[PDB]
Amino acid sequence: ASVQIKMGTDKYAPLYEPKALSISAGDTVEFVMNKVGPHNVIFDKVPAGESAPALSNTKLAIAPGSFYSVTLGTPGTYSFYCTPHRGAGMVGTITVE
Amino acid sequence: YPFYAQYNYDSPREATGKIVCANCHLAKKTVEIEVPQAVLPDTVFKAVVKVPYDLDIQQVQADGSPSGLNVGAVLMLPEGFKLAPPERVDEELMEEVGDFYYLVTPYSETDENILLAGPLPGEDYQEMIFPILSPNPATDAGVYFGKYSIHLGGNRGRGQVYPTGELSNNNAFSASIAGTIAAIEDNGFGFDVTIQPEDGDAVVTSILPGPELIVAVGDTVEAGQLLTTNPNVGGFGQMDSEIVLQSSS
Ligand code: HEC
Ligand SMILES: [Cu+2]
Repeated sequence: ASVQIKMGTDKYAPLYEPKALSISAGDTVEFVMNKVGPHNVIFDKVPAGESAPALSNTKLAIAPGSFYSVTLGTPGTYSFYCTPHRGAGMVGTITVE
Repeated sequence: YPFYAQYNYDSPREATGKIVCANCHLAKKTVEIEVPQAVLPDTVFKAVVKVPYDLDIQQVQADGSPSGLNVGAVLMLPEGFKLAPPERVDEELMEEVGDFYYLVTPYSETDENILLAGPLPGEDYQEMIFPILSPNPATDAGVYFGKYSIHLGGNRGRGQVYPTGELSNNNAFSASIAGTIAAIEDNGFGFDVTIQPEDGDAVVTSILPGPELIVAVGDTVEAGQLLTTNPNVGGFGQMDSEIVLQSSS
């Protein structure tokens, strides 16, 4: 089902929430900015099927509200991270079963 | 980011007076702050902050591509001073000041006198105006009337180091060892500059996309010598000002 990726916790902690995310081939994964911005989508790498090193948008959306959404299909576990909040420990995952 | 300062340092201002942002943001650039000469006790006044840079010049971004710069700052007010509540801001002033609530965040719960802003788009905010509410010494024992100092730390552009301690792409990279450069490979990233040391060994130094390679293959380099230029366009600067907490009448 349609899911969303929140960047930042109510604990002023810059982390991807939910830390883990699962979906099916054909589902969508939204992305909204919680706090401790800015943020952005900087995937780590995905298995054959998709293009992790492509979807990565360096369009640091300063304006808080809701970055954008994107649909997937390629089955497997996708990994990403926050370009800025890289050391802060802001990484997550996305499954497309 | 200001967030990073909060995690790393309880106190943003070192004894020396150096502001913590400096640890990450290596280059120095100007910071300006203007406030009134004096202010009456529980009154609201504006603190104007500016962080200059040439808008024409682009910075290396996380992906390695060029883009605009973002700005941010830490404004350290005297004890008892805080960002003014919306209710407190007088009518003429409200439009003049930054969205009082949204832009400003306290350093910590105890730290309300230390205000953080940003990151914000540099192009958008030529001036950041903080609505500030002075304390009232009659009510508050902790503060007295007198002259006080305000410390500003203002930054533009991406920092050199991460809280990880590892260097960012917006920094100079140096030869890990002396030798000759056999070859260099490139996805923007120089996955590697391969250097042949003095006695047969070959080492590889990886540089991320963004910095520009100074050296060419077949070139000799000393250890620690710069492999790349310094791509850093921005910088962090500090400036102090004084304000007089005045007695009415
Ligand atoms: C632990 C190191 C560290 C500290 C401390 C730190 N920053 Fe940063 N800051 C960085 C790095 C690195 C970046 C770049 C992140 C990225 O885009 O990959 C950054 C980015 C920023 C940006 C966005 C700039 C742009 O053009 O995208 C602003 C604004 C900023 N910091 C302001 C500050 C201020 C003000 C302080 C001090 C109150 C501060 N930072 C403290 C490391 C730090
Ligand atoms: Cu983030």
